[PDB]
Amino acid sequence: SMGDTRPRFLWQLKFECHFFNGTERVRLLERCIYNQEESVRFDSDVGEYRAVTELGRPDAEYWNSQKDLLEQRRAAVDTYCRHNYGVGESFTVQRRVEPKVTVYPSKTQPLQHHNLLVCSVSGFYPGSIEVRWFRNGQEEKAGVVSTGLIQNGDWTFQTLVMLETVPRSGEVYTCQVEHPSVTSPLTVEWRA
Amino acid sequence: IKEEHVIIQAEFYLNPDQSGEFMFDFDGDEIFHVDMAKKETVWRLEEFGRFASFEAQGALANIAVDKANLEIMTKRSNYTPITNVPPEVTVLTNSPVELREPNVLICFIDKFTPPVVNVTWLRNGKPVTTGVSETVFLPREDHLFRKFHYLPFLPSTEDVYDCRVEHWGLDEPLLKHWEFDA
Amino acid sequence: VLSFELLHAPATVC
Repeated sequence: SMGDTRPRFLWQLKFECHFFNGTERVRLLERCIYNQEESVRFDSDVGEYRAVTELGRPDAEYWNSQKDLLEQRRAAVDTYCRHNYGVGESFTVQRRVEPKVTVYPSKTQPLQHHNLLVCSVSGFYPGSIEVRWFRNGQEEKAGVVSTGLIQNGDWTFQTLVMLETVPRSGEVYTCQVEHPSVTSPLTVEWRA
Repeated sequence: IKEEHVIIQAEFYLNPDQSGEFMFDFDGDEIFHVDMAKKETVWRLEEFGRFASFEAQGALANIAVDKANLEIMTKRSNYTPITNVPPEVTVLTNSPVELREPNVLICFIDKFTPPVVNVTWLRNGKPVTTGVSETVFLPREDHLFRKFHYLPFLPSTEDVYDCRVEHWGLDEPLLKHWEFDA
Repeated sequence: VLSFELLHAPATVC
């Protein structure tokens, strides 16, 4: 309907399982959020609920009076976090998708003036990657800028890593990508 | 230390809209959500449904608890409503654009609350309604939300696009422009 | 296949 400006009221519940070194160390953080303010949380390093704001104090007190809820939450690092890690490991933790790497100049400008060379690294997973530029085999760092890591929302990432150059005839520029999906670096050259 | 991972079960209930959500996230990507109308698990990548299962009925019972808890909290706060936080919007493509080679326009809407937004793609000023898909509201550590909308398309240097976003926090529709240059 | 499990939400205090 048009003209709907009624006040809104929001409640969020978040259960976060944090994993360190496979599942050797696991921490559960259960968070309640009213509007934009977290009001109460269960942290498995504490083992009981704690008020984050005064609004949450009644719930921390009430939930901490419940033996069953507390015992269930104290065991949840195993029954929930480690369980779900095991369910999803093979297609999440172990997911590997190789990027497609392309190089192109940013605009058509004459040699011996400034240009930006673009190394596009598309479609990879997980997000840890190293993208570096070389000129005639020597690394270039001062003139490098990037989009940063872009999450596409579809379990792939992309990034552009750009090099400001003054290209001279005969020079070879290389973009080199290292990523857990490949056993040797990917390299793409552009010849001035 | 990208040797850490995080799985989040994130849920919400919003009044007076009567809108719920239930999703799991792994390292910032959605594993699945429960469609609240069809009452079913929707895997973010279809093949995940060949590798794992989930029981949506239990998730839907949690949403009944979340609605009751929202009603309690709304009263307990003396009916304090949410402060709107408007989105920021970025348009990008799945991959570098080449003339007439199929691609996807991505409208990424970020840093907003409450989780209600109207998103329309415009081509040459006119709404493009079908072919689009969209994600549910994805959680952020600051308890705002983000969201992706996707439009498969054929790049042309003559077309222009806008992702038009309406939200209570905005004074006027936000129009994020995109076009392919020669 | 294996099943992801959820944590159930407790009722806040009236």
